[PDB]
Amino acid sequence: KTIIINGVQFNTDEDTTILKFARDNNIDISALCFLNNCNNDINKCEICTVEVEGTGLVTACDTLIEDGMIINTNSDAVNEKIKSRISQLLDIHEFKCGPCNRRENCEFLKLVIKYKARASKPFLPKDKTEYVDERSKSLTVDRTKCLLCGRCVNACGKNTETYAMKFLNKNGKTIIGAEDEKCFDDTNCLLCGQCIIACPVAALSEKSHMDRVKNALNAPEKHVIVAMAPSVRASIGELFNMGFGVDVTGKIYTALRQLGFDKIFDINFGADMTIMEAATELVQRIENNGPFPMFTSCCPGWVRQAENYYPELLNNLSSAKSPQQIFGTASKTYYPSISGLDPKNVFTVTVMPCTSKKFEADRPQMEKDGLRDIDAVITTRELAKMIKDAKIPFAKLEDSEADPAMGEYSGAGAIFGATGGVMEAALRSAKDFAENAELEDIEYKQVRGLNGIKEAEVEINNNKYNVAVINGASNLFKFMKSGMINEKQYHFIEVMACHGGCVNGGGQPHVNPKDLEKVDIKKVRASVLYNQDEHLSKRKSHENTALVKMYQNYFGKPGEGRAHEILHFKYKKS
Ligand code: 402
Ligand code: SF4
Ligand code: SF4
Ligand code: SF4
Ligand code: SF4
Ligand code: FES
Ligand SMILES: [Mg+2]
Repeated sequence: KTIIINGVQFNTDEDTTILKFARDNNIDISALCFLNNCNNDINKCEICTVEVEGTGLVTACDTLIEDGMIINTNSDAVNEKIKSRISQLLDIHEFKCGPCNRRENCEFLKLVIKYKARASKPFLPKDKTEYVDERSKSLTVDRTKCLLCGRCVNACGKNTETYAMKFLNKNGKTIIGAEDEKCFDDTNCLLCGQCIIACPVAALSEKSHMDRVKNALNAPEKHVIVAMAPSVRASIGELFNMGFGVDVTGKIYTALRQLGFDKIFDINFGADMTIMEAATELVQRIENNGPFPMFTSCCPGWVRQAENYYPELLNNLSSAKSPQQIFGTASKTYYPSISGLDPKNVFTVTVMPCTSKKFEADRPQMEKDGLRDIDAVITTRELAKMIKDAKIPFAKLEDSEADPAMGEYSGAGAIFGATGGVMEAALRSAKDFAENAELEDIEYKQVRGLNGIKEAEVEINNNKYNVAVINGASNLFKFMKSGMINEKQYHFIEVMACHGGCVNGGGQPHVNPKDLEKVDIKKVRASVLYNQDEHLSKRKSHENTALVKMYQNYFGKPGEGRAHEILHFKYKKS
């Protein structure tokens, strides 16, 4: 093929789109609705417009290159077309970036500035009530910002295959939303928030818990515990221009103390708790062989998927609570026993890469004696805004350390945030439990990586067993519908709703579509977690000394008695 772009001749054999070929050759072409190898098929944004000699204006994102093409990307005809489309977008857009939560990383704003477009008439609603949906515990919609780009719809379809996010004909006007414009919570939605990640503007956002946290911090009698997820320490640095794959664990601990938190713990401690219970349960299910297979239950996105599509698998779920909820339960019981705090004055706050964790925290039965396991959940993004509002120089902060009582963790807990992390951590303890030994080779590299479905054979005391790792909600559908589950007898199965694991959660920092082409965000975020595992002295959950102390002095032996009564949760089918 011979291609002419802006006067420059190219010789190539590649078969691809005009957009992709120009990006690879350092030729600038703007785009808006093109994402995840998809554009808005029904109403294309046409921001990727180029001029092909002899044909006219075309969309570069979905037009293949042909030999003999002469292409102009910057002609006056092209720029006025693009500028016209942006101006029409401005006509339906509340353009007040001041108090906007995407102000410093909005894609639409960069386009408005680049082409210097203005609205035919500013869109200024008097009552945003009709435009805003805040009914969900996890997700919120602001349709005064929505560009109808369809990127959230496509992301939902690709990541989950549920299509819980749809286009809707509302009063004869097109919107996006849940089925029959119901609250997302009341549909087959998983609340994974992958739609939010895909959104170029502030139309989709997480349900804010920042007022819960601030009211608690200022309440004199409240003792506010904070604990962050594995993934947060490996990603929040992005929002402070520190780059990708930067471990900022110690900086976060310092920042949380300066925010006014009374106690600094860590969810990885809770991760070690979940392994103690789940590995014991797996070893138990082997003594009786069954019921097989055992599924993990630490991902609420997956739990909802099971409830909504495969309720017969609910009885196969591990009864152990998620690290978030199991940590919260201990924070209202064990922690007062070693602090003398009144349990009702304890207020437990987690930092999560996940929107679905808000729903899990607000489950009705996720409490005991009137005390919630978790009282508030804030996302990575929420923590970042909170730090900036306090004007805390995050990048310059010195490393501090979490409080030891529920802040220590092993390398097994550390890797929870990556896909296959839970599988590997559980095998390290369950294999030591059943064989009654302390094995030294603890790395399970087969269950790692970004493959959608991963499988391995393991030998646990005398015998062979089959494990599988499901990476992404759409892959769960494939595993089940294709009958892969019935090809052999599986004994232990890990399921994560977000592809890549929690490091790619719905509450994570946004990334510019082109930076995504430079950086593999899923592996770069996960590398930090495996790094910590490598350089940690303790790499098994049952070697966690602060955790062993807790079980010996308070809970007893994991998997039965006291431990089973309050550190476990069961899901019932209607
Ligand atoms: N609870 C919990 Fe988990 C833990 O530990 C997080 O905190 Fe995850 C992360 N990062 C999230 O959200 S949930 C799914 N299990 C793997 S990691
Ligand atoms: S979505 Fe972007 S362009 Fe619209 S108000 Fe917010 S920052 Fe400004
Ligand atoms: S909610 Fe966001 S991603 Fe979805 S159509 Fe509107 S602007 Fe696009
Ligand atoms: S939260 Fe997840 S399942 Fe629900 S609409 Fe968004 S992407 Fe789809
Ligand atoms: S994979 Fe992690 S971030 Fe995604 S829904 Fe599940 S728990 Fe939340
Ligand atoms: S980016 Fe090509 S039509 Fe939208
Ligand atoms: Mg206070």
